[PDB]
Amino acid sequence: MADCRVTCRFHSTYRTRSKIVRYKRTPGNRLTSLRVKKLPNAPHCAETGKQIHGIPRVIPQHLTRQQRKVSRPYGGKLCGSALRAHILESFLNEENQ
Amino acid sequence: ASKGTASFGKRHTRIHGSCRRCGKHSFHLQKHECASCGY
Amino acid sequence: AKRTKKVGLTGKYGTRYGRAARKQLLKIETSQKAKYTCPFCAKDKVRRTACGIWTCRSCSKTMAGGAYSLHTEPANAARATIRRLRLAREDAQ
Amino acid sequence: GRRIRVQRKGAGSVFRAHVARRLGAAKLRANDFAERTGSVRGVVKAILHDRGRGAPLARVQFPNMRGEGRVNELFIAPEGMYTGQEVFSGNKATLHIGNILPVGNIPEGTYVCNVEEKPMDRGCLARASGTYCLVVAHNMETNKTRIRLPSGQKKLISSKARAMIGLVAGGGRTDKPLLKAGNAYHKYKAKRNCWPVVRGVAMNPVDHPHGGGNHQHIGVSSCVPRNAVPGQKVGLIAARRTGCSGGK
Amino acid sequence: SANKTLERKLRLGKKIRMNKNIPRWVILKDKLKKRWNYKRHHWRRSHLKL
Amino acid sequence: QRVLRRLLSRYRDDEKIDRHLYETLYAKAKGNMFKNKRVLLEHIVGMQK
Amino acid sequence: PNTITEENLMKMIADGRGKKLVVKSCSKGRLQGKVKLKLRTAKYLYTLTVPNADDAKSIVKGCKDKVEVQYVNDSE
Amino acid sequence: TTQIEKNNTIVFIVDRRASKPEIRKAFETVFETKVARVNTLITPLGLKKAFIRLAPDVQAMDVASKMGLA
RNA sequence: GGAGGCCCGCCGCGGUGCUGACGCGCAGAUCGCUCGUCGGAGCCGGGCAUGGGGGCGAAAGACUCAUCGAACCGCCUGGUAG
RNA sequence: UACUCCGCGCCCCGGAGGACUGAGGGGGAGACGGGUUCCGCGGCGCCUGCAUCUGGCCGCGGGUGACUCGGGCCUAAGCGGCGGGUGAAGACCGGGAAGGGGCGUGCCCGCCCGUCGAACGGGGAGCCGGCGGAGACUCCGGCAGGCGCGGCCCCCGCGGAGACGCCCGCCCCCCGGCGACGCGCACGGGGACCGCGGCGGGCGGCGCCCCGGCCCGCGAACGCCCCGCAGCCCCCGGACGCCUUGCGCGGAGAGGGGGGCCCGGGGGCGGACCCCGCGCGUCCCCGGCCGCCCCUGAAAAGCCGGGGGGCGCCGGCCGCGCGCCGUACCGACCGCAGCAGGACUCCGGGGUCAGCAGCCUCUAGCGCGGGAGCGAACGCGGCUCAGGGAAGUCGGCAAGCCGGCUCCGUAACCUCGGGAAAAGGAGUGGCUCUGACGGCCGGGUCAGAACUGGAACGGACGCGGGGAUCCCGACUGUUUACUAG
Ligand SMILES: [K+]
Ligand SMILES: [K+]
Ligand SMILES: [K+]
Ligand SMILES: [K+]
Ligand SMILES: [Mg+2]
Ligand SMILES: [Mg+2]
Ligand SMILES: [Mg+2]
Ligand SMILES: [Mg+2]
Ligand SMILES: [Mg+2]
Ligand SMILES: [Mg+2]
Ligand SMILES: [Mg+2]
Ligand SMILES: [Mg+2]
Ligand SMILES: [Mg+2]
Ligand SMILES: [Mg+2]
Ligand SMILES: [Mg+2]
Ligand SMILES: [Mg+2]
Ligand SMILES: [Mg+2]
Ligand SMILES: [Mg+2]
Ligand SMILES: [Mg+2]
Ligand SMILES: [Mg+2]
Ligand SMILES: [Mg+2]
Ligand SMILES: [Mg+2]
Ligand SMILES: [Mg+2]
Ligand SMILES: [Mg+2]
Ligand SMILES: [Mg+2]
Ligand SMILES: [Mg+2]
Ligand SMILES: [Mg+2]
Ligand SMILES: [Mg+2]
Ligand SMILES: [Mg+2]
Ligand SMILES: [Mg+2]
Ligand SMILES: [Mg+2]
Ligand SMILES: [Mg+2]
Ligand SMILES: [Mg+2]
Ligand SMILES: [Mg+2]
Ligand SMILES: [Mg+2]
Ligand code: NA
Ligand code: NA
Ligand code: NA
Ligand code: NA
Ligand code: NA
Ligand SMILES: [Zn+2]
Repeated sequence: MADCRVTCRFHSTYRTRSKIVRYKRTPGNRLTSLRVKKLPNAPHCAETGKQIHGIPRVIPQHLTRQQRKVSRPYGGKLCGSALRAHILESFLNEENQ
Repeated sequence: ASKGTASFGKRHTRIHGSCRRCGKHSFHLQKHECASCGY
Repeated sequence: AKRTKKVGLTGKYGTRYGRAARKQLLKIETSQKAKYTCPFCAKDKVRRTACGIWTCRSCSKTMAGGAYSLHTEPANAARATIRRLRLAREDAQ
Repeated sequence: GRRIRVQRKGAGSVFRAHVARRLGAAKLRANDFAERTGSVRGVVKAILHDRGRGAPLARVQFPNMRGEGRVNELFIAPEGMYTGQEVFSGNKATLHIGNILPVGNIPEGTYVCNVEEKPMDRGCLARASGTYCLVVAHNMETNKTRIRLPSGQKKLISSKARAMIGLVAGGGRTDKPLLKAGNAYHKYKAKRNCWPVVRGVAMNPVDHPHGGGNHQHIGVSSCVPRNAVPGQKVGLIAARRTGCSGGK
Repeated sequence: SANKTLERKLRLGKKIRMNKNIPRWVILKDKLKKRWNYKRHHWRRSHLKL
Repeated sequence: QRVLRRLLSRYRDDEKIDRHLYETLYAKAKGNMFKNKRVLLEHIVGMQK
Repeated sequence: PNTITEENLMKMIADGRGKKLVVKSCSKGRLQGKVKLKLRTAKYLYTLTVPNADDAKSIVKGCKDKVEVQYVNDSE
Repeated sequence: TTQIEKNNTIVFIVDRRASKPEIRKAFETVFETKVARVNTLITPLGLKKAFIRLAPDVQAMDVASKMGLA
């Protein structure tokens, strides 16, 4: 068609960060609008601010219990590097102390 | 390519509404008081 | 100095504020844009984050320092005085 | 006439401090039994920027001594303090930069900051960026100690008042020109509504005692007495002298 | 507007139901001289304030 | 720049020049010494011989 | 909608979990004279494409009277 | 009437204070039949309108005729 | 390489000159050309706060719903008048 | 900017012709405000500043459907309440006050407000096709999601060298995370749009040419499997190397080889019996960097993890359920009016071009306080003018000159940054050619030559006149809405 202009899909037309769309062609040769949802951040380390490996960027409510866990004693709260320091620090301190 | 007629064109707010005690269009929607009956 | 004779980084101001202000800004801005040696790892990776906040791009250690420069002379004098007064007390308990 | 600018400021309204997005009130740790006998250990967690303030603030975590868990404080950072450092407070704290201890145990000639005028008030004396106090002398008979304030005046305080070793971080801030009117605008937009400033001689008589006339000028002397009533106290209040003397 | 409370909607509903003429059998049953209802309104001329 | 760098990388990864020569030519390319691919190619033969 | 394998087709039909079975004969393009088996389940619609028409008769005859069956065989 | 013939649905006027569950119960008790779903609506003149769709094994047309609507 | 209360310039935001048109007007302040600015002490929408001898003012006695060198409404009040 | 012929009447409807708005729309939709103006049938008494068979006018009947869209919940700036305090009262002010729950009947825990305030902020979950005269993310058909409740079966952890993987426990105390956040020139990726070539289907015109013109060729949410650059991490081992447009990194462990994690995305198969290739640009979103600040760029509900303690099927299949309110239409809103004013936001094709500028146009919409004749003065808005060139006038006011791009050449003075497009010169069309720059065919740009047109080429459009001085204010900025910028 010679015109590809669309109309707003939301209750109002103000374009905030939760009102973003993309365009796709439908089976009836029509151009439609689809929401672009915000992607949440995955959990971040407590000691450092880096991201924790093994967990996807989805809200935890939509994940199974196994998919939001890491198999380590402090898994999901701190990284492997930060856990070594705590183990070394506690042992070396309690040996001298 | 004023303070009169052109400024009347910027009016699209409701200052008063209907009172629940007297029902008289004198309830201030931002003070939450009636200018007529005092509710 | 292929492009300017004397203005240096104060060339962003054109001709707009006078000579005294531009000279003082030259000194201060040169100081505040510089890279400083990290006191914890001896590398020149410390940069300013806010008025008195300095961060290392290697070890990621944050320090409280001066504005425009990591160290100030009054602070060095004070640290030396504290260190001296600390030893005299610990000899006699 | 009508009410002057000074009279309108005191009633609040558009003259209140903008406090949105501020970390909180900076204070020394509260005084308790544990540090009235020994020392309490803490760890510096972060160094942050406070809106409106020129000096940085440090977040320090201490153990909880009346239960379980931890307690988060908010200090004014001395120069040289770094993230991950551990500090002590109490009668037995050691003489290091970040530590808090009573002034009676601090040797004469030391630099201190965030001093408290009266015991257990949590700091009030040297809190602006670059400032510091000096311990001058002790008097064991009366249990009072003399300090020197950043303004140069000398004061006596009780020997049980606490302070922090070092000087406040961020020194040198006022050595750089603001240069532009837009910079002063941002600086004062972080604090309160007080800028820009209109001169009194440029007003009409109805809204300032200095206004009016066929030339811009102050009619009378600008020195007003100490007992002038609120709408009169403009100019130089109870001035001992005027002008650029040049000597000490 | 298209986003109203039920309370405003109910007061505007009564205004519409009342904008009617005098029925023909009423005019002659009561022997009426004035045959128009002067409490009617027109949307282009009125301010209901409701 | 992208053309020159991909050529140099392909030559290093074939062991057609030593890593030291590779670094020197990398710097000379970043210095605006070569105007096109042809001029770089004949320079490499000279340096190699 | 999801694809299903042959072995767990008549198994599902064994546990009485299918609600209907449709047979459609595809004879154009990459679907060259093959047939698609579509089984309606409580949660999903499952479809299998047997590689040849003959395989369809055996399986469907292997579940005859166990689940109701439709035929399409569009020839247009 | 097209609704009755096509979608197995009847359109009724109810009291504004009624909610969907009680309209469903009242329809089931007053006309002995089964109800599948109810949609409601408040009209510009202030009345409440209900769209009542009967259960698949119920012919809406015969109930409509019996009540006299047909 | 890409800084700047930098420059030319569109929409916007303003309002220089013609002392142009109009001046029983399209209009109780508008129209046309020409013009100023256009990454910033920028511009716009909604919510909220400040009330009359009071407010608010980068200051013109400006603005505070066509009203401001002291708003509007009712009453004292059929105020007094050589 | 604008109508005409015929049916039929300058204004309604139809066909044919001729035009316009010109993607910041006289287009298609929302917020606020309006409140039935919406739809069908009939009509011309009023209004539709001319007419009317027309109508937002008059009469009679109709019309707004939600587990998934918004409100109802959260908290912002704020507002209210609070044993009490004060004031002749009305009222106003307010942390120092024996201020609640759980499990289940006895015990245990616990200093102290708000189901107030955002139809743009936060928030658990929806797509396609079709149907009416007026409604649709709401109806019907299909295919899915989320959150609960009830039955039946129904389990208290293994793999890896490691990063981590794979098949799903709850309650309390504490420690955390997500929600959750600035601006910017560039660079890279994805989507949609756009264009070019090929193949299949349809059409138009044709004095001459024409495989050279026009139109069409569609694939969603969701499920499973593969791939996914940059970033971050693991193993071996032990270094002048790796690498960006720019940078940046390395003994606190680089390069190399082999692996893991995330990635708003893509491919395959389903949904659904998929015409084939290629490319520059535009818009939106995302990514890793770098730069900036005496400016550092919200909160809470809700949800989840870890440690310690105490407890115990917790998942699969099959069934049911999801209350209340908004929902038509409009710049039909405010300015006494159907007033050249004012009035927030979303989607944004082709050509010329640096350009979203100016000019013409496809799609869509549409001819608006009425017409005819004549071609005086005079006015309003425009055009040209011999010779002279500010002699006009308080005053170069008004108008005129200049102007795009490329090359050449640019003074005094200066806070050394400027002045500067200083001043001032020359070229520019069409056609036919030549060279240069990539990749294992694409693309435009830049440079040079011959020929040839009334001594012509930024041929419309768009687009600085310049210089020498004095006074005032340093500069960007603000001001008397309606006579002073
Ligand atoms: K001043
Ligand atoms: K007054
Ligand atoms: K809301
Ligand atoms: K609707
Ligand atoms: Mg995982
Ligand atoms: Mg006024
Ligand atoms: Mg407004
Ligand atoms: Mg004045
Ligand atoms: Mg006075
Ligand atoms: Mg004067
Ligand atoms: Mg910039
Ligand atoms: Mg500028
Ligand atoms: Mg005039
Ligand atoms: Mg006139
Ligand atoms: Mg007051
Ligand atoms: Mg046109
Ligand atoms: Mg609409
Ligand atoms: Mg109509
Ligand atoms: Mg009517
Ligand atoms: Mg929702
Ligand atoms: Mg809802
Ligand atoms: Mg609320
Ligand atoms: Mg929202
Ligand atoms: Mg549904
Ligand atoms: Mg509609
Ligand atoms: Mg609608
Ligand atoms: Mg009015
Ligand atoms: Mg209008
Ligand atoms: Mg003369
Ligand atoms: Mg003369
Ligand atoms: Mg002029
Ligand atoms: Mg000036
Ligand atoms: Mg200016
Ligand atoms: Mg004026
Ligand atoms: Mg003026
Ligand atoms: Na400019
Ligand atoms: Na005056
Ligand atoms: Na009177
Ligand atoms: Na036509
Ligand atoms: Na244009
Ligand atoms: Zn009332």
